Amino acid sequence: EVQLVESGGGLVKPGGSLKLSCAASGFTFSSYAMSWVRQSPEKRLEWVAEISSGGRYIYYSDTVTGRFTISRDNARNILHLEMSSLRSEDTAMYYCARGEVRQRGFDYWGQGTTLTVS
Amino acid sequence: FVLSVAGGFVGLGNVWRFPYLCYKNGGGAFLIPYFIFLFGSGLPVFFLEVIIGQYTSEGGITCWEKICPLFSGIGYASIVIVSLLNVYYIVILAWATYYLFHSFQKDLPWAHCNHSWNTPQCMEDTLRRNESANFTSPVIEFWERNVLSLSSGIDNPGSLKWDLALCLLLVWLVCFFCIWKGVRSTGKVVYFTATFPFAMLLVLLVRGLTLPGAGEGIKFYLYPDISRLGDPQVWIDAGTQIFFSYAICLGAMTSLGSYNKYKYNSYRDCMLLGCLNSGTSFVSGFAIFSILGFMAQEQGVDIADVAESGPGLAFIAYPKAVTMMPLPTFWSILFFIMLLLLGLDSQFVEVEGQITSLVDLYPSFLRKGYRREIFIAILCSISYLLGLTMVTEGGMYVFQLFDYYAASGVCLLWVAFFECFVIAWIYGVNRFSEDIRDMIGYRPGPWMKYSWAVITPALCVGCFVFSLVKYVPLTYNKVYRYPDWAIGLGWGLALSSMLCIPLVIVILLCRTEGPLRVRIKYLITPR
Amino acid sequence: ENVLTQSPAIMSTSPGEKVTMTCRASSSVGSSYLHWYQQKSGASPKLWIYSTSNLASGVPARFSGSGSGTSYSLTISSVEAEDAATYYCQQFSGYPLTFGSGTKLEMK
Ligand SMILES: O=C(O)CC1=NCN=C1
Ligand SMILES: [Cl-]
Ligand code: NA
Ligand code: NA
Repeated sequence: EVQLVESGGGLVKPGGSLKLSCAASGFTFSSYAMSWVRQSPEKRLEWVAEISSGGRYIYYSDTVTGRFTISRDNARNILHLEMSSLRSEDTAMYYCARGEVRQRGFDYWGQGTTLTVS
Repeated sequence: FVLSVAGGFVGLGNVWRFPYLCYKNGGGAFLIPYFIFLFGSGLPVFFLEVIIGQYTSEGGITCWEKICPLFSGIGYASIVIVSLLNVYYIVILAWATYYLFHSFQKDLPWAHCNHSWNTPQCMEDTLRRNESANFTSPVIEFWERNVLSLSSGIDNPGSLKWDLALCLLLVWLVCFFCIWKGVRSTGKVVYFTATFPFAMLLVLLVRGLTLPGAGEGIKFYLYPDISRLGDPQVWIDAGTQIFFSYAICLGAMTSLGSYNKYKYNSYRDCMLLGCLNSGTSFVSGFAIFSILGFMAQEQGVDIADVAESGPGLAFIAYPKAVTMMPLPTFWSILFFIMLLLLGLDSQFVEVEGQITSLVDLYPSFLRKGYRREIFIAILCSISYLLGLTMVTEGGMYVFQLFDYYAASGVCLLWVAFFECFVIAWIYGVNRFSEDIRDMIGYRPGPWMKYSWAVITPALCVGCFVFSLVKYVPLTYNKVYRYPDWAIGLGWGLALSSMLCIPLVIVILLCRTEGPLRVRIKYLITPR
Repeated sequence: ENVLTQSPAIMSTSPGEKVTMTCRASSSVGSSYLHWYQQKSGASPKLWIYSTSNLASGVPARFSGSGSGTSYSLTISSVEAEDAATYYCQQFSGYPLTFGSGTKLEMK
């Protein structure tokens, strides 16, 4: 069964650093292009950063281009997302989303890690 | 993209090559390795070269700098293949022009027997059943005695044949004056140059299928129970027909690679174009083998012996069908203008791909503008002077040597196996499919992945060693065996492309400094 | 970015009534590259319609999509009680992937 499990949620200071951990199981993780999609507290869903099947082709959103770092661990199937210079308008609910086929989209989503910036 | 590529490889390989390659190998038994190579190899290698061209910013030789620079000479092998292909492909267009120019008179030269080139072993086709088998039809004998003026062997070239050299000069002037000195088909692709070929093929199909005795011709076309698949010429002939009709060990598709957008969906386009080409070959096969069934029913001879088991089948059966068609002058004019249109579009695409690859190989070594114009004339002059050795009386022999060895033999199997092997087991099916996911959107399925990994290397090496352990010699028209020196020349033609890859491997290993494992590691990392 | 302006978020649909919502993209999406998502009350979103015409696994046949290029739509034939959710259209073409706004399809 495909189930994406995220962790690392909590409260951090503005300009702080936090590291999320989308642990994945139920599929060949090395053959599926991950993504991170956040959801703002007013429930306006927003894509953050995706990473390709091998981890060579990495894209970010225009808002979080210069300060967000998505990474994978294909050996044990965990998706990560490093954050630094985390400003006030980055508190959200971060989902990891499996989107490999661009015609299929994010066909499997994870739970939420409620990130709060105080 | 599609408009300049749907004429780019739907050309004389479907209306001329696949006919006699099916005829030479028993008709029904040719289609089994044809479809095996088409589904396990041909559309995988089609998508493979298209994506190799599209992913790299360039194409041709230097597309193997962003994909495994150690095997950089698959582009050089492609250059040698497309050069030899340009030579013998344009002499096919020379024969088509010679047929067109002799069609303008009201009585066609291949219609009746009382002509100056006809031996006393000639009767008309409607008289061969009445007279009771060492007799020649007017179409075959017109071909071999006026078009070819065919000699007694490759060791007797006779004389350089007049007016075929002028027809070859005519098609080369058309090619030189409509590739870089002018423009290609731009606004004429709509409603002509792309649907008039298919309308003419449909007309030939509905003529040949309605001919009497065409059912036994279709039976010869679609029954594998002759020329059994234990002799390897069928497998290698079908594999090279796939890799020839797709121009897919040629560098042309990699050249029309980089002229695509990076995030361009080019999988459905490639399957649509490949299925269109296979349907064109298969439907033209129905047409020409229905005509050959009519010819065998009319002459009273067997279907496998009614015409040339060699590159005259589109120049015998199709002119014969034109003869048994109302107003044959008009339809011969349209049919050989059609052959000229297919061959000219495919030759424009191949010479444009060769020139694009050669200027990506040497940017600013030959200056664009002044010295770009000189290079097209130099290439056309060189390929014309090496095309005049197929114009002579022993010119079909050299042409069949080229057609079996130069750009459609073990060279194509070698380049296809090495492309699939390089991608799959050096670049990685996983990493290459990640690149494909970035561009197309989706990772290619187990068909493409297992075809580049296992199926197309297994097919290419299996047919390559099958045509060597059970070796058969090259024979022309099932009667003329080739000499040892002609087989050596054809193998030199094949080895001029196959030995582009080990030559650049030893060149890149000699020119780089360090131990051998570190050298190979540095040379297979993409740049 | 590709700004995807969507239908007004709060709309009240009676059960068993044919309603629909739109999705206007600022740029041109290839119409095999735009997907619709459904997020329930406080749960995670899930893929609902992919390539603006198809249906994902578990999606009822009452849902359908149309439109191409710029204007895209989601059409519901008859709304049942399991439809109180928020819908996001999402282009997938441009490398800054953008979801649409909310459409909180609620009840009366
Ligand atoms: O098959 C054809 O006639 C078109 C072509 N093949 C290779 N180069 C051109
Ligand atoms: Cl073919
Ligand atoms: Na063509
Ligand atoms: Na062809």
